[PDB]
This record gives sequence, structure tokens and C-alpha cells, in this order.
Amino acid sequence: AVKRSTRLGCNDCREINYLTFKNVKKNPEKLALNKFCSRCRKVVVHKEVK
Amino acid sequence: RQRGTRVYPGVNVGLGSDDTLFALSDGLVKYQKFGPKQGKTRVSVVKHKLDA
Amino acid sequence: MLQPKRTKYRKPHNVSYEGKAKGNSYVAFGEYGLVATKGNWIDARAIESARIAISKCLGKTGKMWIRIFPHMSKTKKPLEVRMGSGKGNPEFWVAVVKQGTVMFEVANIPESQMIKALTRAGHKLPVTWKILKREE
Amino acid sequence: NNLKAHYQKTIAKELQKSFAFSSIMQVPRLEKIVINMGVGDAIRDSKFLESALNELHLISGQKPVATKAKNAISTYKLRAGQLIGCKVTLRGERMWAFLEKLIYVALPRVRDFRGLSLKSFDGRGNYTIGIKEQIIFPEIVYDDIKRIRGFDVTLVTSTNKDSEALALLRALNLPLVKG
Amino acid sequence: MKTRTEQRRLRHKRIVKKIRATNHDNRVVLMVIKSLNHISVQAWDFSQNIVLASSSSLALKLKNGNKDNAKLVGQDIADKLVKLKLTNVVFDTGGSKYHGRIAALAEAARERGLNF
Amino acid sequence: KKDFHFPSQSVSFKCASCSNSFTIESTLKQKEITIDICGKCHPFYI
RNA sequence: GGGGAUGUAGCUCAACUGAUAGAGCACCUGAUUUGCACUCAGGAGGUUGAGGGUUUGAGACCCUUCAUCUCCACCA
RNA sequence: UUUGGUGCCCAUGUCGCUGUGGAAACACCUGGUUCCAUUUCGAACCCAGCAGUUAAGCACAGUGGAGCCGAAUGUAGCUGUUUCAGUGAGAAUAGGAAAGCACCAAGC
RNA sequence: CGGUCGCCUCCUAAAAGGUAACGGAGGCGUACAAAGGUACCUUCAGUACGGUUGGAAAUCGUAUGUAGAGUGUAAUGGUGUAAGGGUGCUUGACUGUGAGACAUACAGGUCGAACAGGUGAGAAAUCAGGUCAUAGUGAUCCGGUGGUCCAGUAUGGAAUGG
RNA sequence: UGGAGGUAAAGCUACUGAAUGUAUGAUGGCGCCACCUAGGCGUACUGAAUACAAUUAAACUCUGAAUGCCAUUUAUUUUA
Ligand SMILES: [Mg+2]
Ligand SMILES: [Mg+2]
Ligand SMILES: [Mg+2]
Ligand SMILES: [Mg+2]
Ligand SMILES: [Mg+2]
Ligand SMILES: [Mg+2]
Ligand SMILES: [Mg+2]
Ligand SMILES: [Mg+2]
Ligand SMILES: [Mg+2]
Ligand SMILES: [Mg+2]
Ligand SMILES: [Mg+2]
Ligand SMILES: [Mg+2]
Ligand SMILES: [Mg+2]
Ligand SMILES: [Zn+2]
Ligand SMILES: [Zn+2]
Repeated sequence: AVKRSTRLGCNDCREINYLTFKNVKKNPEKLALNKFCSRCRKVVVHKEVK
Repeated sequence: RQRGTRVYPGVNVGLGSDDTLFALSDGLVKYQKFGPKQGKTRVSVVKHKLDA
Repeated sequence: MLQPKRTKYRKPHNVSYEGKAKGNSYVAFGEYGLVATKGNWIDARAIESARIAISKCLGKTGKMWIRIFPHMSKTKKPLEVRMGSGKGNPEFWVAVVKQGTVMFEVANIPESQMIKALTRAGHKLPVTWKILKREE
Repeated sequence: NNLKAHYQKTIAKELQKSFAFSSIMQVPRLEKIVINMGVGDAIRDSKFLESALNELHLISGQKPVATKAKNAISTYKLRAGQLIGCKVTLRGERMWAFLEKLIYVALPRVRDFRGLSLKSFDGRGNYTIGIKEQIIFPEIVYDDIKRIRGFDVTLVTSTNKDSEALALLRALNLPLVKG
Repeated sequence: MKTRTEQRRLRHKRIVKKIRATNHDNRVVLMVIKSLNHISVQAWDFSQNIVLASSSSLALKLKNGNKDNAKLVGQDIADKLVKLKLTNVVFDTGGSKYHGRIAALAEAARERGLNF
Repeated sequence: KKDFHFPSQSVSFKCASCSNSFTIESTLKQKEITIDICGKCHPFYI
């Protein structure tokens, strides 16, 4: 199988809380979305984590 | 349950991510033919409407 | 040799010949016709024999029509092969003739040869044939 | 435009009497002059297309929108999503200005403006003018694209009959042979 | 390709279909129709398919087509709706972009006790 | 639409033989550009 | 899963440790024989694997990656 | 009752042809200086006004041309029992058909 | 010996669902930071006519045409103001859950009203817990990584676990 | 009594293929014209367009049952 999955971690508590998909070949730039965080209990920026 | 909407939804009837029709309120289900040349099917949930 | 130019599916299910007559039931191009009395599978090979017979016993101005056409194919497993390992390959094409379908019709020549011509066409075919005329 | 007022009075009066037109707006009215100088060289020399736009701009005063094909062709090396052709549609005051500038300045500078008519209406009342070369237009400097092309100026009208469209053309004195 | 009225009807059909699909609380439907001269408004109820309240430039006797009289029309229709004891409404246009006269009518209706 | 760098300014046009000062909007020099062949200077029109 | 090292003309390679990229081969030209090669010399062929960080000074030092290699590990 | 708006309907509601109409309204129309807009065009959308207008659209009357609908009889398939009793199509036909049902505002 | 071994679509499958054969035809082990979400606007392919390069067929204008167009894909079903195309703003491709149902030997799978938290679009109503829908997937054991309000073999840690 | 369906049948101007025969026959079509290359036209014609009249299909449907299925109403029966 192919591995197009990636992990998204918060940028305040630096915890990884989400699992999504990304094409490294097509999209070269790291994702920087903003989603809800269970720890901080608010919306905050989540960045790609190795 | 269907693949593609073979029966349209009416009142008190919802839609899903698999084009599955589910009820939204209590009542008796009832089919009504509609559309050009009566070729379209529609489902609804006529509420109990007991109304004393 | 009448033959379909192409088919979507090489190996279709066989088509039954039991039943009455769906289409091609009444002479509508000529005015005398060879009707069938027993549904059966007759192949494209029999058509040329019957057609060649009619053509050989025709004249210089007679005209003929072939209604039925061998659309559907049939297969035949090679000899000494046990059943399985898929369906056989199509071998010969047969036209489905039901009881009451007008197969051949003739016109534009005197009465005696046409009766004789239809007779020789029907002796080349397995079905039990009969002569009919056109309603005025 | 003063000639626009001339259009108003003259088209109304002449056409109405010429056909006993029962309403002032029964007379024909011209709608839009589309210009389309399109080339497939943008598939390879894209730069070329860019220069085109500015010249088209310089011709009409409206910036041209570059159009894209709705299909893909291998022999022309064409593919969907590419820009091949610009179209400009003039209305209001600017459309009559360009028409007048064309018939009075651009057209008589044409090398051999012998004209073509009667065999040009599309059957619905329209009219297309196929220009062969761009340098002849006064509003163009000698420096231009390495390739020279023409234009496809077209016309529209309120009426649907080509004969009545010809009547407007004659009333406007659009200079063609016998038409 | 068409005339303005047909496009407005097309937009009007879209809005009515969406509202009839999603209006679950059976709110009254405040349809405003703007013309070249005047703009009118009617509060239909898609469950009973009748008109409960109405207001129009013709009813109010005004040289309408201005943003000023749109405020008066909204006040009258909102006053009528309050007397009818209906305050939970859905506001849709006749198929025209929500702006100018339509926006003035809607804001006038909201400031006179309506909930939308 | 507006807010453009190429302004359509009303320039007048003269011609030889017949003066015929035609005033037309264009994005060129705001001066008397001389045309050598105008409409009236053409064998076809007259 | 780590640890190290390598990446430079089209190819094969020096790497010109910061006070501002070179050689053989590939190719063009010249000479060069009765002809073919051979032979000699010029020219051309370099955005230093890529991005970021620091000094006045880095392809060159630091960080990050990409591809390659050799090692180890390598009981779902 | 008529005009205008709208919901329900989804051609027996269409497409087209021939005429008539506007009092109020519907519309074209007059301009882009304002709010707003063009992948570019006040074309459209949005403004503020009704000078002109019955071509349009729109509304009425006629039009059986195209499209649509379609009776009864009979027949093909079915259920039983018969080798006859029901059930009864499709196609074809006589033919119908120039929409209909409600709500609101105005002169009626 | 050759062929096949999991999942998806059609026919056989006998107008509910289900139904086999080494029966007849095909695909899949994905793709998209937009092809998601929202608001607004907008609607075929082809053909006819007229027009420089330009040609049977590139683009333009107009008409006709009721889907033969598009809907990433193998088929089926759906969908022509839509679920197709464009633009603006965004990341709901959320957290904790979940009454009630479909289908099932089990294990698993599918739809989902509604509640609380905090968001996106929108004037608002409303919509958003990934895409028009159905393939795009592998149990347990074992070990590794991050967090952690749990344990820490006398006690405090640590090791080692949860 | 209500509903879902798309089979039997039937039909192919209501699609997708197969495809009888024919109405006229555009065009392509041979020769002749006409031209060096296309045509008009006698073309021993073929072929479009549309049609008429007739056909075929498990993977064709503008249609289209009965039986069967689900639910409900009434009567009766059994504690499964
Ligand atoms: Mg009139
Ligand atoms: Mg084996
Ligand atoms: Mg079944
Ligand atoms: Mg069954
Ligand atoms: Mg598909
Ligand atoms: Mg979007
Ligand atoms: Mg989508
Ligand atoms: Mg183990
Ligand atoms: Mg201890
Ligand atoms: Mg111890
Ligand atoms: Mg059958
Ligand atoms: Mg057919
Ligand atoms: Mg069938
Ligand atoms: Zn956090
Ligand atoms: Zn002159």
C-alpha cells in the first residue's frame, strides 16, 4: 500500500490530535490549518508533524 | 436504501451520505408519484396528526 | 452468406423459439409467402441454400424478400472436452423462427413457379412450411 | 457624439418612412461589435499572446478577455485550460466611436478596400468583417508582434431579418459594393 | 438569451425550492418582488399556501422605486405582521440581489420588531 | 468600468484635401494626428 | 530504526578549509595525411543536489531536507 | 369578474403561426454622479426617473401544422381450472386537446 | 498440469430482498488544500449560417437542438438551473457524544435525529462531523513513538508498566 | 385496500447495438465534361438526410401486467 497519510499537531500544547491525507508529490508546502484542540479547548493553528 | 436517488425525499424525510432516506418525525410513510409523465417517485412521513 | 458485421457480446444466451409469432407474421413486401408451422433453430447456412434455390428457379424479373435474419449466435465446445473451463467459442449463426413468421416472399412472376419456388425453399429447411397469400 | 445624434434623427425618420414603420423603435438598432483576433501560437509562444492583448486594448479602449478552448486537439497541439484568443465587446458610447473610427479612418486606409457584401449576413441579421492586417490601423505603432494577423470585427442588430439589417447598413452608409 | 423577468423567475424558483426544503419550523415567508416602477411584498405560508398579509407601493400610494419609500413599506408590513402575532419569519427576495431597496426593506422590517 | 492607464481622450482628426475634423475618442496623443487617406479621400465612397 | 559519508562542465572527477570554479573525456573550430584513423592546440560545455541561518568574507562553516552508498540493527 | 404578483401542478400546460391590447399596473426605455457590477461590456446585476413605446416580453381570440394524450372491440402474456372462466397489456385507431386549482393588491 | 483465492459494478437472478456453477463482461489496493464547506452568479455536446492567418474540426457572433455534454475512475443508478462551470471567504477533511434503524452466525459494516463546546460561509433563515452514491482495504499477538490527573513490590525516586 | 418493482409480453422514428426491404435520393461515385485536380453531369452507382413499410436483443427500453412481497382493515383460529 501507499502512504499518503500525515499527522497534524497543535502549536500551543504541541500535541498531535488529528490524522489526515496529503500528497507530498503534488503539494510541496506544509499544511497550516486551524482546527479545534481538546486540550486548549479553542481553535488554534495545527501544523504538519513528522 | 438506494444507489442514486430513485425515490425523492419529501416532508419529514431526510437524506444521507449514501442517498439513504430516513425519517425526521413520527408518522405513517406514504409514496406519491410526481414529475414529468409521473416518472418521479416521492416519499414522505405524514405525521400522526392525531390532533385530538 | 448472411452474417452480422459485429456483435457487442460474442456469447449470448440462446433465444427460445417456443411461442406464437412476434413480427414478420404477414406477407408485406411480396404477395405470396412461406410461413412456418413449427418453431425451430435454422442456421445461416440453410438461408443461402433456400435463397439459392429460389434464385435458381426464379426468372429474369422476379423479385424476392428475406425477412428473417440470423442475428443470434450459438457456440459448440470442441470434441473430447469435459464440461467447464468457460463457455465454448461461437461456431454458427442461427435465425430464430417461431410458429407463424413469414420467412420468404415472392412476387412479379406467374402463379405456378412461385408455388414451386416456395416449395423448393421449404424442402431445404427443417420447419414444416405452408403457402399463404396477401389480404387485398 | 454629435454623429450619434445624427444617427438618432436620421435612422428614425428615413427607416420609418421607407417602410411605414408604426413605431419609432421598429427601426433597427445596432447592439454590439465583438472583436476576436485569436491565434493558437499562445500554445507555444505565450509571450506573443500578451502583446496581442495590449494592441487589442489600444484598438478599442476596453481590455480584452483572453478566451479558452472548450476541447483539446492533438494535431493543433491544443489542450483545455489554455488561452487562445481575445474577445472585446463594445457598447454604449464606445461602440459607436469605434464603428465611426473604423469606417472613416481605418477602413479607407485598407490597401484595396473594394468591399464584400450581400454574401456576408449570417441569416439572422449579423455581419462579420475579416481584417487581414493590423498595421493598417492608425492606432498601432510599427513595433508589434513578430507575426502579423487580422481581425474578425462582427456586428449585431435588434432586427432578425437580414434585408432590414441591410437597410440599416445602407442608412448608415457602410461602404460595400451596392450595399 | 432571455429577459430580466425570466432570470428573476429562475432565481425566484431556486430560492423558493431551498426554503421549502430547509424551513423546518414552518416560519412565515416574506417574499418581496421588485419591479422597474414599484416593489411589493407578501407574506406567504408554504404549509397552507395562502397570503396572510400584504403590502405594496400600489397599496401605499407612493411614487416608489426609491430607497426612501422602501423603508415605509417595510414598516407597514412589519406592523401588520406584529398585529398578526408572527415574528419568526424568513426573508427572501423575488430573485433580485439583496441590496438597495431590498436591503432597506429588510432592515426596516427588522427594526420594527421582526426576528430574521 | 474605469480606473485605467490608457485614457480614451477625445482627439480630433484632420485629413488632406478635405479637412473633415472628425473628433473621436482614442488613447493617443492629445494633438492633431493627420490622416492621409480619410473616408472622403477614397474613390469608393465618391 | 539509526550512524557516517558523498553530490561540482553532458560524463568521469579536483573540490578553489571564505577573502570571489579548475582538469581528462563528450562536442565546435584550427592545424594535421593520398585516405581513414592517430596527433597537437584554442573555443565552447559550470547557475556548484536544493532551501534556510551566521560573518565584512562559506559550492567551502552551521541547520534543514532530497537522492545514493556502506554499515549495523531488523522474533508482528 | 380583469390586470399584476405568487404557490401548487409538470404538455390534453408545449413549439410555432395569424391578429388585438393597454386606464391602472407589467414591461421595454432614459442616464451612470452617488450604493453596487463586469473573469470585459450599466449587456446583466444596482441605482433614480418615466420622455417615448405597443416590436418584444406579457395578456386575450383564432389556428388540429409539429409535439403530447387516447376510448371501446380484439389479441399477446398470466392465475386457476380447463382444454375454458376471469385477469387483462404493448402496438394501431376513431378521437380529445390552444391548460387547470387556490391566495393576495387595484379599478371592478 | 493450466486457472483462481480479498473487495466493487451489470447480466444470469424468474418486476420485494436473497440465490450457485472452472457461467457471461469489467475494475479496484485510489485521487483532490481543492475536485471539501458556505454565499453569489451562471447552464449542454453537436449542428446550421456568417468571418484573416486557420485548414473537416482551435476562437467569435447568432440560431437550432431536449441530453447523445459534464458529473476524476469499471459499470450501474442518479443528476440538464441540478450533484455541471466560475468567483469571494474559509478549513466542519471539528472535539465529547449519540435516541432510533438497515444488514448480519460471530467478528465487523451502513444510515442517522438530537445535545454540549468552539468555529467557517451567509443580512438572516440555514448549511458544514469530507467529496453525486456504491471498490481504494488486514484481526490478534509483539515491539516502537507522543501525551497523560493511574501504578511505582519497606519508604523517596528510577526502572517497568497502565 | 395502499405501496415498492421493470419480469412475461410488446416495441424500436424512445435510445444503444444487430438489422429485412423499400420513398426519394444530397454527397462520395465511374466515365464524360471539367481539371490536373475537385466537382456538375450519362454515373451499369453508391451513400447522407429524413421517411415509409417491416425486423432482433440476458447485459436495448418510450411502455408494461398477472403472480409474488410489504403494511394496514375486517372475520376466525393458536399460545405459539
Ligand atoms: Mg403587438
Ligand atoms: Mg497448480
Ligand atoms: Mg430481485
Ligand atoms: Mg423475484
Ligand atoms: Mg461512469
Ligand atoms: Mg468554492
Ligand atoms: Mg462537488
Ligand atoms: Mg511474534
Ligand atoms: Mg519502591
Ligand atoms: Mg524494593
Ligand atoms: Mg421478451
Ligand atoms: Mg433499434
Ligand atoms: Mg430484457
Ligand atoms: Zn493545543
Ligand atoms: Zn480626406
